[PDB]
Amino acid sequence: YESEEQLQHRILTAALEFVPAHGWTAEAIAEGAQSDGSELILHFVTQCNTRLTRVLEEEQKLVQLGQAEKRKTDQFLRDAVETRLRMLIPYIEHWPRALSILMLPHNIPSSLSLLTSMVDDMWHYAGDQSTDFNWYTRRAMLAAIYNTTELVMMQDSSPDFEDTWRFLENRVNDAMNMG
Amino acid sequence: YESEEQLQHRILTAALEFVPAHGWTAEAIAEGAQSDGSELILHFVTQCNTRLTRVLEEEQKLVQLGQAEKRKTDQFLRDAVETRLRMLIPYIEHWPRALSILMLPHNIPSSLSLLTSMVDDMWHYAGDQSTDFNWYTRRAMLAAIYNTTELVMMQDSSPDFEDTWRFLENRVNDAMNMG
Amino acid sequence: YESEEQLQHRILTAALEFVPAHGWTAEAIAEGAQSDGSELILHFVTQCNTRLTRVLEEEQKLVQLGQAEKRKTDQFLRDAVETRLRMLIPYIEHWPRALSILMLPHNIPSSLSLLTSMVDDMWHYAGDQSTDFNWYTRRAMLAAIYNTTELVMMQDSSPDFEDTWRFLENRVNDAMNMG
Amino acid sequence: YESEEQLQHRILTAALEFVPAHGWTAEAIAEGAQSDGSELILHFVTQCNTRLTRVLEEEQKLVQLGQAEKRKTDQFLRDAVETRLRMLIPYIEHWPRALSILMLPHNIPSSLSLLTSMVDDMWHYAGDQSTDFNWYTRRAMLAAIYNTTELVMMQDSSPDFEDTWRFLENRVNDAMNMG
Amino acid sequence: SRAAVDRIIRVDHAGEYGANRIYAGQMAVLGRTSVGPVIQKMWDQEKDHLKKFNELMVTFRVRPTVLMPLWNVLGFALGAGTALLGKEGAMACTVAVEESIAHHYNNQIRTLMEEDPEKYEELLQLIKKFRDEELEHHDIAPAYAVLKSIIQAGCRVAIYLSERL
Amino acid sequence: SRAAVDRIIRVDHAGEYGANRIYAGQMAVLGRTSVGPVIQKMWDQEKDHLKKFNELMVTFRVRPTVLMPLWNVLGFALGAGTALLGKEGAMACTVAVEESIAHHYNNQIRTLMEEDPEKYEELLQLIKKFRDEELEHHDIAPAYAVLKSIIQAGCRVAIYLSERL
Amino acid sequence: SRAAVDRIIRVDHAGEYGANRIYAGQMAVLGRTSVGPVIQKMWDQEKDHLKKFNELMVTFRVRPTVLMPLWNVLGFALGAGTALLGKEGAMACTVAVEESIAHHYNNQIRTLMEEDPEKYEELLQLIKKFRDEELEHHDIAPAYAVLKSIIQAGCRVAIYLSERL
Amino acid sequence: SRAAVDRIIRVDHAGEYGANRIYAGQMAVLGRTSVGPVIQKMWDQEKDHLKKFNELMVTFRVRPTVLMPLWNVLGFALGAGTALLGKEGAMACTVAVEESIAHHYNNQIRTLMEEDPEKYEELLQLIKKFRDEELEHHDIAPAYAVLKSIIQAGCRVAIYLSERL
Repeated sequence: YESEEQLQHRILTAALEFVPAHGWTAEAIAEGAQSDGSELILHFVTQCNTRLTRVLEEEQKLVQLGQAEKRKTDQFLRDAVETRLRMLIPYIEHWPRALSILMLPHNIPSSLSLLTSMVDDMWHYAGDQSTDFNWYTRRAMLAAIYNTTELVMMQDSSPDFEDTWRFLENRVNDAMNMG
Repeated sequence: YESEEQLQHRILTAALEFVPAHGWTAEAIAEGAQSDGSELILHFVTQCNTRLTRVLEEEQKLVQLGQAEKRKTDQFLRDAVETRLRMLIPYIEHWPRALSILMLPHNIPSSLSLLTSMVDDMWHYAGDQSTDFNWYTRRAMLAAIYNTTELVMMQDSSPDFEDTWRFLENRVNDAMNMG
Repeated sequence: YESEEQLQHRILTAALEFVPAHGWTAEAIAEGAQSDGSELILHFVTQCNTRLTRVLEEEQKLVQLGQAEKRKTDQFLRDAVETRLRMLIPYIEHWPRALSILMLPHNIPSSLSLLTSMVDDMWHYAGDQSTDFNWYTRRAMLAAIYNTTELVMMQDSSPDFEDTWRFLENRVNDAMNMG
Repeated sequence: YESEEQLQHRILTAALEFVPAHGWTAEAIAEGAQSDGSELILHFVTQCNTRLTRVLEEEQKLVQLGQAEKRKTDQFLRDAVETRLRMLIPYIEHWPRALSILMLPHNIPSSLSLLTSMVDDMWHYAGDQSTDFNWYTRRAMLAAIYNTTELVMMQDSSPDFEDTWRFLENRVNDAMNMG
Repeated sequence: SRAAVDRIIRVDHAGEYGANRIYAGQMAVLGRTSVGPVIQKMWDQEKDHLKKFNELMVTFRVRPTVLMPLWNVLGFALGAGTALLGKEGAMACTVAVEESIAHHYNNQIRTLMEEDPEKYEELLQLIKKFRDEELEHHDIAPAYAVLKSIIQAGCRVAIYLSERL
Repeated sequence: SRAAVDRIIRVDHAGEYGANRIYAGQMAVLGRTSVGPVIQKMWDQEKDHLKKFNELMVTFRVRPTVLMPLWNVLGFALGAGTALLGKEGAMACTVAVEESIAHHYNNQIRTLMEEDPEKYEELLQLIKKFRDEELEHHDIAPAYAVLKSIIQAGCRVAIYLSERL
Repeated sequence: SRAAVDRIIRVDHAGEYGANRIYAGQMAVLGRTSVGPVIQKMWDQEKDHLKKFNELMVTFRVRPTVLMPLWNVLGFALGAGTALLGKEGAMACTVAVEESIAHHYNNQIRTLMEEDPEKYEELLQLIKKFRDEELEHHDIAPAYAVLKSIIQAGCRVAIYLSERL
Repeated sequence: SRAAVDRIIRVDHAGEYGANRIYAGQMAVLGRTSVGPVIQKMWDQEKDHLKKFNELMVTFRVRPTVLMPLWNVLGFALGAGTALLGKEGAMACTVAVEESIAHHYNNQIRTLMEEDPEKYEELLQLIKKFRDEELEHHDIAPAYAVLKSIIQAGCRVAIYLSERL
């Protein structure tokens, strides 16, 4: 009904707090009420997507007022991807398991829709204004730049993931040269 | 849209009232409004389908009483097809023109949907009760029996179209023997 | 590749000679060279198909002499399936493993082609001269009768598999009554 | 047969000498046989494609000696298209009829195959060593530049068709800047 | 509005037919063993569900899907394809198909309480009871998970294709 | 409900693009003749319509159809396929495509006044004006009445695919 | 090598079936008129051809195409679709289908004399005679020249699909 | 005859591209571990094979398959799809793809020695050496024996589509 799901939402939101204790298994979801698992991950991803949208909006409402410098498209895309990836820092230990869960042959539609919506927001808050076939290429040309970059962060050991950010540079420049 | 359609309906009906010497053109429509042109034909077909449904219903409601004997399936189908075809007797002069219009490569979906609904409302009042692949075969196995029979009525000259009805026999018997 | 494959044929033919206590694994293939394993099973199936063809042919060239009686399609199809299944009697204990191997998602084309060729060579000798859609239905209507029957022989314990043969009756009669 | 095809080829290659007087009809081929669906347009197009290939080859065998300068890609493509189009000059009267006949919904496969082979033999002598998806784009990116240009030559009246050639410039430069 | 209450009955009939067929296959292979009665009970439950949806389909004069002769060879091939890999290879098929059925029952009862919740409940209580009875025993190996997903992702295209066509 | 007001802007954009390409082809073939000006005026009308629907598509953050690179070789072929048969490509292709466009405009303006007629009319008046301007000059040979139908059927199948895909 | 001598028999059987159906339709519509006898003679010729290729297909144990139940409703719809447009359906559809048949007979008799010209001529003379009898009376309006082509393209795609599948 | 050798080079190029891409994915996921160095040798072997077949494709003026932009997202998804399941999803993907490649190399080297065995061997020795080097390390759990098969079926379907298209 209404209260059922409206409270299951709070159940999941409170359960995903102490995930560094157990993991994305079905043990922390039920134990969170004291305060597989193929829904906790989707809920976490949706929440982080919404918060990224909100942060980009709060930042855009500053450049249309003054007191906020402007910058080219490549710099903005690098900053957006860095901002979105800096949310996976506390949960970085048990992430590859959730990434495996997200790629099973029956969860690909949902995950792909979430990725498409994230990329769409990230491009629209950068001034795309394109009604052509270029609506697709650019989107795709960014999804890769995201996915690949993620597959580095889980295996990097450099201080504050600095190495990873450097990769982003050497992966977006080649894109902005018609890659 | 209420008055628009409420006047379009009366216009098409009053136009259809007299087409024995004017053809299914865009001319008798105005001659009726005083008192390609495929909309007229589609309206005529829809109205005759509705009246066939209503007649079959009024006939069925005489069986729950006990005044009408329950014929077999083949006899009922022959009688249903004869009843539906005997509505094309006044307009038999200019029918081939409307049949040509109804078969142009852009009017086939509508005409086919109307034919399917007619065949369904003709089989359902015969006690089908089938939830299988036999839902399709039977339907198809009747549509032919209709279409072909029509293509005889337009070129027959026997009294009372008697010949045509005989054909129906020699086309439904060979069908009720699993054909 | 002519004087070496003609010897691999003999390798397989001598290897499948003693498999009552060794299984279809890749060791009874080499243990037979002293005098997954899909190639062995496919070779055995092809050889039994060829021998069935030859037996049906030797039987067919016996009624042109007036020595053997004639039977309807029922008895002939029953006897064909029986004399084809009676080749799996020695290799009956290790059969379900080979049946599992034959149904993996990458061996279905080959096995299905072999089954189709067997069904064709079984129907052609029972006087089937048909060029319609009926070329398919009948074929399919027999493949089932074979497959299902096999899935009984592996789990029957009656003397000389008598039970199984009875099933065949109660599966071909209901088939030759337009089933 | 050899003699039949030889005489057919001779009739066709001798018939199109008087086409500037009758047109791409059956009358011209009958007149040429002295000494509707054409097939004559297809023969003529194949012959001109072969001659273009041969001319490009004779020109290429002059740069591997030291007598001809190697110019850029865009200039070579402009020169190739101009050379191929300067064969339709004597037949420019009755060409639109042939272009219509070549575009009927049942001659599109053959004409499209001929166009593709021409574009391939025009790109290969330009120095295109590409095994990628770029094998397609470039090819397509030239077919347009050809077809459109043709649709100007049939309606131009400037001396030496000069205007047309200018168009080619403003159609290939705009294409070489990643068109 | 009749198409909305038509597509649901059609796809439910198709899904229950497919499930009945799968259990028929698995019972045909693992018949005379120590795991017979479980498959027998599940098969009986699915036959009951099929009879209920069959009468409910005959009532509302709806159209059965045209692909039904195709789930008859693909609903029995996954009854000898699996169930020959042993017990733990057959348990991983029923769980998958029943989780798919329950997920679609949830998705189908969602869009019928938010659009019109008062012109119904002669049918909605049926869907709720069926979801409960289907999920009651769907709860009762790192590779046997993947094999489950590739079966749970087939019963989701066979539902996408069977309601439209 | 945004998908409903999305699947109409996408279809309208695709259809106006196709019509613009058809007229571009017919103008490329029959350019310097006695019929040029009519096709030029129609081409200008369609460029105006396309610019309007393009800004309207940019505003609502719509997704353009993926087949747009395919109506670019099939929207120019029927500008050299026809219009080479004399002045019967400029009177059997334009009429057909404009009748198809008007029919779909009617079909859209139907299902948008019976579902929600008050959350709109910043867009519905646009559709009505476009239908009027598209049908005003669509009104201005037994074999030339089948080419028209076989073109209208294709221009309807091409609208059946632009929305869903 | 048997697949080569199998495919040609299958294509010929399917094509002759389609032609027989087209003529059956056109005779069903234009039966009692002044054109009947021509259609009757052509129908008898095609029934003869079909019986010949049918016995030839029964002999060599070939596989009939699976689409045959589809040329039975699409080979009769072009017997009331055309032939209702007057006497220009009995002069464009027949010409188109017979030209397509003759073209494919030529294409077959080409690749059978250059690959093996001596293991045959118990069948090749049949193909030659059939091509002659099919082209003898195929020789006996700028808009109809497009209907004929749009029929010939379909009768070619059908031959292709029926030969491969 | 040139269009007969115009198909083997294209299919070999496509298959080696797919294999290179798969190994790139698996190396991107399992890079800095104790198994990375095993995949590096295979990746270098496949890059060498790809360079050889690429120069051989440039020489004979072959046409590369049109689906190449599709094996670029499906040749990398099976490099993070598998290889995230530990060193059992990696050992089961390489074995499958290499067995498929070897099977098709055998199938090609069959129909090229029985049709014309003397107009060649500037290319056939290459195929033989490649088959040997591909099968040397393809030889180096009842549930994984199904994942391997469902990967081999895909790698065998993706070769049948890359021939023609």
